[PDB]
Amino acid sequence: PAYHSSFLSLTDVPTTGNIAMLPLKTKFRGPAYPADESQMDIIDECIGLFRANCFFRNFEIKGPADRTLIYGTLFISECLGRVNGLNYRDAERQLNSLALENFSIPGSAGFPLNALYAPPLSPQDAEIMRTYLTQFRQELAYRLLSHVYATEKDHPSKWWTCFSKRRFMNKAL
Amino acid sequence: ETTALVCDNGSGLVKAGFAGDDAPRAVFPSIVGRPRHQGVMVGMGQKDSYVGDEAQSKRGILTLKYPIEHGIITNWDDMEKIWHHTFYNELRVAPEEHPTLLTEAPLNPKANREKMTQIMFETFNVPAMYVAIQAVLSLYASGRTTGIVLDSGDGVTHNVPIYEGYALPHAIMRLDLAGRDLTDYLMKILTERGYSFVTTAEREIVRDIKEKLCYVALDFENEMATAASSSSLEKSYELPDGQVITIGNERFRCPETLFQPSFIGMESAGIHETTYNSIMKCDIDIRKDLYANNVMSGGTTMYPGIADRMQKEITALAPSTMKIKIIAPPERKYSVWIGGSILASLSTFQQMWITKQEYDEAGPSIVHRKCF
Amino acid sequence: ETTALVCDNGSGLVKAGFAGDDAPRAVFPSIVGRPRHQGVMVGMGQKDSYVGDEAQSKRGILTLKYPIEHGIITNWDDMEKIWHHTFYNELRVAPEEHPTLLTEAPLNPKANREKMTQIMFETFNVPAMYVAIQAVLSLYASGRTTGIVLDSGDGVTHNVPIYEGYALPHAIMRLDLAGRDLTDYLMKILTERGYSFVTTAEREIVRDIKEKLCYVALDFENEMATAASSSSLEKSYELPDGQVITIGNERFRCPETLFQPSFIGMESAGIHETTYNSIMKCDIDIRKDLYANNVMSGGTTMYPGIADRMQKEITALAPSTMKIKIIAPPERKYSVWIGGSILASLSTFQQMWITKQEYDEAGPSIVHRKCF
Ligand SMILES: Nc1ncnc2c1ncn2[C@@H]1O[C@H](COP(=O)(O)OP(=O)(O)O)[C@@H](O)[C@H]1O
Ligand SMILES: Nc1ncnc2c1ncn2[C@@H]1O[C@H](COP(=O)(O)OP(=O)(O)O)[C@@H](O)[C@H]1O
Ligand SMILES: [Mg+2]
Ligand SMILES: [Mg+2]
Repeated sequence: PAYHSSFLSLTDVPTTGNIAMLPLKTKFRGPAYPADESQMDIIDECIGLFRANCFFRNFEIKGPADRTLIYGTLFISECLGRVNGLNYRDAERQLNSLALENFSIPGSAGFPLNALYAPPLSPQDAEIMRTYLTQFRQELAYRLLSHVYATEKDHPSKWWTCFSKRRFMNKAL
Repeated sequence: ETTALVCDNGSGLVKAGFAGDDAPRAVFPSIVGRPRHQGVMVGMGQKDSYVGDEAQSKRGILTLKYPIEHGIITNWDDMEKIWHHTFYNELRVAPEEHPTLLTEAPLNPKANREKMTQIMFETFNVPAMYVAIQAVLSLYASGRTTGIVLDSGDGVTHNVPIYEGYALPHAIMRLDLAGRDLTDYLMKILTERGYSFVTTAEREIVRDIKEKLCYVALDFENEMATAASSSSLEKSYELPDGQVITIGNERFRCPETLFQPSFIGMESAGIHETTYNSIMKCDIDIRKDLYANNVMSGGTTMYPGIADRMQKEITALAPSTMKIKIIAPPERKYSVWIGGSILASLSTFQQMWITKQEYDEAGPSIVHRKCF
Repeated sequence: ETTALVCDNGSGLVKAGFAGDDAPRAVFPSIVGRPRHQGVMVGMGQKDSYVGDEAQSKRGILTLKYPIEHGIITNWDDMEKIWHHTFYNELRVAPEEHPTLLTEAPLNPKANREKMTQIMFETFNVPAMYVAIQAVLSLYASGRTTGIVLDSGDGVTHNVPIYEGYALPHAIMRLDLAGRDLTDYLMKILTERGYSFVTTAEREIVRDIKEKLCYVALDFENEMATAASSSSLEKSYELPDGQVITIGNERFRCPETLFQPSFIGMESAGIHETTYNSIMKCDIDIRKDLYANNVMSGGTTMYPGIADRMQKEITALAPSTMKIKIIAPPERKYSVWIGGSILASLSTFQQMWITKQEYDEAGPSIVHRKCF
């Protein structure tokens, strides 16, 4: 239960509301500052640690980076619940379509974790948070698709989708 | 005290709710309908399948199909989807927090019940569940102890005669003719009038027609004879499109199939005769008590004027000495759920559950071991 | 990508511009001119062809040749030269670095679509485009997501019933009567009053007369009765040469051809009756919005008094038990472009283009299996 984002120790990192503007590498469009190509970014570490985090049932948050990690875990659970029994191209199509959907954000009624996530301070903060989450989950879905089909093409590996029914923290998007 | 979900997955509707409630708080058709068009339109998050009231509302472009066929499950994936909908989107309760109470028709295949309990344990991780019988729960809801319970839902019609406490297992008569078959016969006999109903949406439309424009005639030959002077029999119905339907003898002809199953080509006795046969199958002493306690149940038996015809027919069949009393509670539509809710909130019942640990250590045959 | 061009390939006009906004940055008739005179005076670069507003202005000594007949391209050289004009002399942008959006009428030949997309690939070196029926663009312009859409452009008139998020390909019907045929009929019937109009320039003059004088009859026989005492319905118009004319019942007899295609010797139902038939061909349930959402688009559908006439006709034909309302935004000319720009600006569309990379091996045949 002590697993946490390695970037909670980052200093002078920008933030919106109470969510850190951590660097990200992606081919998409968004505000995230590109990170070093030889490092272990937030999305990669979140994907690697999801397969062990989804089994715990007690998580103590230490900072906004933990909030980002939780959001990534929720998205990974959702995608694993949706990507089940599909093709490769169809998988990217469906995941991009669901990620681009107008979802719920902290400060809104529909957000399940509104207790822990603070509402945005300003409408500009709200919009920058909008684009940050869109870019973050787009890249997260892309990385998950890249990882899960590491061996074949026409079917998802059942080892990585057996976690689909796992309901992490019983609270998710 | 120990609230438990009561899910009665009937063949036409899924009535659900917590134990102890006066009436179920979750009633909706058991339909899963996928779209059948290309859908060039983009956006709005068009789902790939719709269940329940959403499916009924969008049935204009949906391929509705029931996941159950005459009480027997045939679309296990669709039924899992329906159960997920019931637990989450309609009752809004976690399955692993309350036990459930299911019902199934008598003489059903054993694999059906085994897979039912297997799914509800492996998938939803429910603490415990029980598989009762519709007739027993109807007896519960009727507030009696004896009598033969005639149950006729959307899927199947069955009679389970029950004396004081004890139920005779050799006198259970099951007849597959039911509300869906009546609806199909109504579709067939509307063609001779002129109006044509083909697809599943039109099937739901004709079910809505039978919902409120049909009844059981007290006498059949005289009613058909007086239908010639068509004055007070027919009355119009407004079809969804706007054109008006006008049905005459079709109003009482399609429910007549219950008493004359030969209309749809079945070499089976009607309900009025199979009730008498089931009574005669019992012992010679309990028959007098069974005669005076006839518990009507099921949604099919809501035809205005069915109890009178049934009582007349049973009186004609039976010996003329003792009285024949038929029980038609005004709320007999949800009688099975009422009985299930009554049974669930009983102190002796908690020992009759199928605990999760017991299932884990016993396999899926524990439901046969314990439930029945 | 910075922006995305959208090019509404109309049959008589051309609509083009960037996404996001609504104001057409470039509107000009789809006409290619060829001079038909010796031109004794020589100098200042007598070009061999004229297009757009330049040809419209210089039509005095030109032969105006449309490149599309009834929504089908038949003058591919002239068409590609028009596209060159659009992308260089009107929008002033480089086509090599901007995705495009092309509009094509439904039920058009597949060869037209394949050759259009292959020309746009090869001759222009464009990254990607999409070919969407203009009915969905009209529906986007209306903003709603449901309802039959009547589109009456210059070459082809078609109806496309689309329920919530899904379309009915089997119910899509089109008619080959449109503004060009209306203009031809008006030119023919003007001769009854003695006016002569034969050359294509005279055809453009007649088109302008139809533009600014004609209107739809609310009651055909009633207005004939009124025009029997022709005193008020008579109007006037000045020709470019200078001589003045006067048009009586011909003002409203020519757009009446839409409701009675037998005027121009075509056996086919009018626009109202075709819309009614298309709606009745749909499923029994989806007809609610189809009655309650009649989106009218296209330039031809902007006669002063077409909406009320269509509403009256549809009300008379349809059952009276439910309401029928006609949707007709004032910006009816450019609704196809507005829908195209809205669709292009949607985030969900960003991955549904036919990129050049996939065409590099798929070939022009990819358009049918990607756009349908
Ligand atoms: N008032 C009514 N009149 C006529 N038929 C009815 C009426 N109410 C219900 N039904 C019929 O009963 C069927 C529903 O039965 P139901 O109670 O759901 O049985 P089960 O729960 O075993 O499926 C429907 O198909 C409908 O046609
Ligand atoms: N206000 C109006 N009154 C009469 N006719 C009009 C009016 N506006 C446009 N039109 C006719 O509509 C036609 C233009 O249709 P258009 O929008 O170009 O269809 P498409 O884009 O399918 O070619 C012109 O030929 C013109 O005659
Ligand atoms: Mg039942
Ligand atoms: Mg057009």
